[PDB]
Amino acid sequence: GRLMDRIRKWYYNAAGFNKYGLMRDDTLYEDDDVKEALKRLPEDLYNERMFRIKRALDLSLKHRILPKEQWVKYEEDKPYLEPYLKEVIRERLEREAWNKK
Amino acid sequence: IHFGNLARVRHIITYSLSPFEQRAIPNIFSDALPNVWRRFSSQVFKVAPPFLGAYLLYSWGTQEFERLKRKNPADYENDQ
Amino acid sequence: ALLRQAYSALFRRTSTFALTVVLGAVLFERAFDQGADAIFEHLNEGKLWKHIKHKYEASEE
Amino acid sequence: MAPNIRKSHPLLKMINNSLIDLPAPSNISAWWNFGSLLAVCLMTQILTGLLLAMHYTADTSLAFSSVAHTCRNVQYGWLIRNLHANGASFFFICIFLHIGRGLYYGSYLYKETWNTGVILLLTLMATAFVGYVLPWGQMSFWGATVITNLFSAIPYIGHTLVEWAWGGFSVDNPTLTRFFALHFLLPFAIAGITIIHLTFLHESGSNNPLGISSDSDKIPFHPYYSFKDILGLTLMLTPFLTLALFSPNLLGDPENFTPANPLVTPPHIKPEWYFLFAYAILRSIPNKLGGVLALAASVLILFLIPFLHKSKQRTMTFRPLSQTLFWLLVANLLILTWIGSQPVEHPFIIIGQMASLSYFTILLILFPTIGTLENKMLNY
Amino acid sequence: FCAQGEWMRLCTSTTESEVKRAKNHLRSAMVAQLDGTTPVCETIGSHLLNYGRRISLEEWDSRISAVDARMVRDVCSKYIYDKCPALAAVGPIEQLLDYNRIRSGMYWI
Ligand code: HEM
Ligand code: HEM
Ligand SMILES: CO/N=C(/C(=O)OC)c1ccccc1CO/N=C(/C)c1cccc(C(F)(F)F)c1
Repeated sequence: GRLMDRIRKWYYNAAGFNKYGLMRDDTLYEDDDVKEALKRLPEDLYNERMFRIKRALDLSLKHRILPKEQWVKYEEDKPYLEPYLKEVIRERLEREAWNKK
Repeated sequence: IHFGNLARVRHIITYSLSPFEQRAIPNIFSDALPNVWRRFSSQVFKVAPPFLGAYLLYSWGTQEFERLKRKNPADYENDQ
Repeated sequence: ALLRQAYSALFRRTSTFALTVVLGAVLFERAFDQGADAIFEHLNEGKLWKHIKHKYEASEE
Repeated sequence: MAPNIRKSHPLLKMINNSLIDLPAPSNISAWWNFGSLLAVCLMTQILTGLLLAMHYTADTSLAFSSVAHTCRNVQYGWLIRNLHANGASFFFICIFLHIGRGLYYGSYLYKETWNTGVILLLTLMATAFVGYVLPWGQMSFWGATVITNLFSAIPYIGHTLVEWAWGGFSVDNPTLTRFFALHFLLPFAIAGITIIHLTFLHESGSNNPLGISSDSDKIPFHPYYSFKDILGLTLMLTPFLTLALFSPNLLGDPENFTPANPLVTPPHIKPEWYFLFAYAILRSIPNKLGGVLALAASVLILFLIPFLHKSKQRTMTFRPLSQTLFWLLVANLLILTWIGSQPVEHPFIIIGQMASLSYFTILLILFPTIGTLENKMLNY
Repeated sequence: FCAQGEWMRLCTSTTESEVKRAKNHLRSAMVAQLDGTTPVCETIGSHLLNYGRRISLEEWDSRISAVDARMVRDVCSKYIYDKCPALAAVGPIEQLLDYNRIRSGMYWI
């Protein structure tokens, strides 16, 4: 029914990056694919991500978090990178597959 | 050269005061402690549990080991 | 205002700052040791040789 | 050449690019304070070590008493001896927190910095092992015996390797003198490798507690971290000294205040606390060969950590399931430490195997598994 | 680095040669500020409003000529040495950094 959705929303809150004002995609480890995707982000999305991240690092050093009002809500989290990232991986797998043939 | 080649950054303003214009340990009661408590609270149920379990297992095993050193009167009840 | 006097006379010029540390250390040592030893002995009255020494120090045989 | 001599000079430039103008994340916590403590710890062991070495005599007939002569006659020899023996523990406490931090924050993703790290640990253990034998007390001798005899269990080359290591048929003077040489030597290899450690590290720079790029917010190592680290130094150094000055023998075995005697086996042959966890695993596998492999694996397992990362995120800061698994593992280690100090009997035997088994399971199966599971819960 | 460096030189090791030249440059500058009617008028309006009177070049020169190395050092030390400055940076400023580091550039020549 709505079980998968209950779990996700639960994990989302348990994770807690939303308390730093970060988007799920803001928290991705920057391996190669992720690095390429980031280079493809439009300027505005890229600067917003940068501010969010800088802001989180500053909270982190201060040992504070954002006020509860400013926390990112599960349903308002914008998966801004997932689209690019999936494409980057699709391309990689194409080349990998092709270079084997 | 590691300062100047790090990240493309735009439109962020920051404001900071000299250390001599501000206090070293400000708002201990209004901000510090509350947060300390906040931090402790958010973690205790993640850290404490297994340590508590460790303690139990420890206590059991220590007491169980001593109990096995004691004698069981049921081995001498018919030794007349 | 000592803080200002201190600042002007001692902490402003890096040279006087070092001088204040050195001369400061010399005086701190003399004081700090005397006090520590004093505290230690008081907490141990009549237990140290310093304390019982007189009983055999030129008062036997 | 260049304006300031801090950048142009071939040496100061090095000092500057690693301790002054070195870009550090603005948010690294106290957990990042252990690297510097490890370094300072190392310089201190080497220093007190040399001072002790200048009064030691590597001979079965004089070792024990040379250490006693040092503690009883050398000016402050007793203090230096204390600082050296206890410093070894400060070293391991620090190294274990250093590693922990790394596991929790995914520092291991910096593969080379990590592998050299594993090598530093191994070298540190060998150093302390050979060091421990030098006073030639009862635990010195029997610990040396118990552990070195394990290798005669290796197939075919076994007995050889062992009699080669001892330089005879048992732990005896020839073993002692070569152990002194090794103990004097290895610390210098640790210093060397430590440089390589930091060299690889500087390729990437420090990781941070949120696990996201800190390029957007870096600050110079000095004064921020030089101060933070000096503070960290005094904060740790206090309990260290408190222990060494008020409870000198708290961590040592009384059995070592008795000259080694090959004709009297101590009742409970057990190592210093920092080896207990491994001793427990050793004894968990009844079978000379299997236990040895298990012991070996208990530390070599660290070389696999970089390949068992499945999470899409670097740290565990935002991974609550992994966080508990992490503390489960920590508790798992206290338990092994505890089992390591106990005799081999029920219920310590069964508990021991449980702990040994869960240890490997958590690192080999659960961590990677839970990581994948978490990736799904983020809709990834 | 060099800039703050020069400020520290001002407070600790100014030379008579430097001030000697500095004065001549300053004299020319004040004279050059009265090159035309608009600029002379600007001076009068300003002087009155700020000094409550006019200060003739003849006076300025008198004052300017009384300055020497020793004086520059004392005045500068008095306003610059070990003071917390105000900093404004705009643009691609990642390589300039840390108020603390800058604050330290405020002492020891
Ligand atoms: C004699 C032992 C060692 C010395 C002197 C040493 C020193 C250092 C120093 C100075 C740093 C930088 C500061 C810090 O982050 O703590 C560092 C970082 C690191 N060390 Fe070590 N280390 C030692 C052992 C190890 C071990 C055993 C491991 C892992 C098995 C290790 C893994 C790392 C890694 C992965 C980093 C990255 C930290 C980050 O995430 O930013 N080190 N070490
Ligand atoms: C990596 C740093 C070192 C470690 C971890 C270490 C560890 C140890 C240990 C555990 C002992 C036994 C202490 C005891 O209980 O009596 C010891 C003893 C000794 N070490 Fe080291 N040591 C180190 C470096 C050195 C160095 C560099 C030297 C000198 C070149 C040295 C010289 C000695 C000597 C002579 C003893 C014998 C005296 C004694 O037992 O106190 N050590 N060391
Ligand atoms: C010479 O023995 N030194 C001992 C000691 O406590 O030094 C601090 C000791 C003491 C009692 C039992 C076992 C040991 C030996 O160490 N024991 C184990 C179980 C061990 C485990 C892993 C690695 C290593 C080594 F080789 F250092 F690399 C050793």
